Amino acid sequence: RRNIVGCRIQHGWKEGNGPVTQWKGTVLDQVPVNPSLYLIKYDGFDCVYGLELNKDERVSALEVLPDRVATHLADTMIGKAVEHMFETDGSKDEWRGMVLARAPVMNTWFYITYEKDPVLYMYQLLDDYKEGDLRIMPDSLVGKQVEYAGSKRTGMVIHQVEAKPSVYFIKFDDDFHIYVYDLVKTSAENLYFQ
Ligand SMILES: CC1(C)C(N)=Nc2cc(OCCCN3Cc4ccc(OCCc5cn(CC(=O)N6CCC(CCN7CCCC7)CC6)nn5)cc4C3)c(OCC3CC3)cc21
Repeated sequence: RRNIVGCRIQHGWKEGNGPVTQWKGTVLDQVPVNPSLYLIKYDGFDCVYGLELNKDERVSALEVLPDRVATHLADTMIGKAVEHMFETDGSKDEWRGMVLARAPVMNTWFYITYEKDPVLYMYQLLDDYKEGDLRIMPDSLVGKQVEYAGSKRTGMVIHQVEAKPSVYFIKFDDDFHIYVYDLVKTSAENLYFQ
């Protein structure tokens, strides 16, 4: 029943005439308002990336990898402000952020973003919670073109956060991160829509 979404993939990646690097990951989603755009979680890397696979010249040798193995309660986390600790070099540190949603295909994972890096991250937050590294704090425009200017940077609104309807995901044409914005906050004050 799977085509590309839900599959593990491998491909090469090449910027300029630089070296080709090999990447392995899991395709999380094909974006409804832009079916060319796939969201990808690369093994060992924590951000969610968007690539327009069918036209990005930097992608080479795309292949589907076989699954090596066959394929609730923590829903209460969704929408919660959190403090997420991590090991630095010894010292431990923390970023504060917001749990956005459960991740699409990798069941036990969660979308999360942070004030110090307001792009889309993905973590096994229930594990982190059990290890004492996640403190829980006490408690449309999709498909529209967006620009901000800070040269004229253009993109598209690809998702609205169900748990927090003023929060949206934006894919800018010039980058492969997924940007998260709360449209009522200062971080969004230079975004304009069409
Ligand atoms: C142990 C584990 C898992 C757990 N169980 N829980 C956690 C929790 C962690 O923290 C939670 C808070 C959020 N954290 C903190 C934090 C602090 C510093 C950070 O620094 C990043 C600086 C950096 C990184 N790059 C690389 C880069 O940009 N690339 C370009 C794009 C490339 C892919 C796309 N391409 C490929 C081809 C197609 C396009 C990849 C390379 N460049 N600069 C980042 C963070 C995130 C946690 O954090 C990580 C550890 C270091 C602190 C770990 C865990």
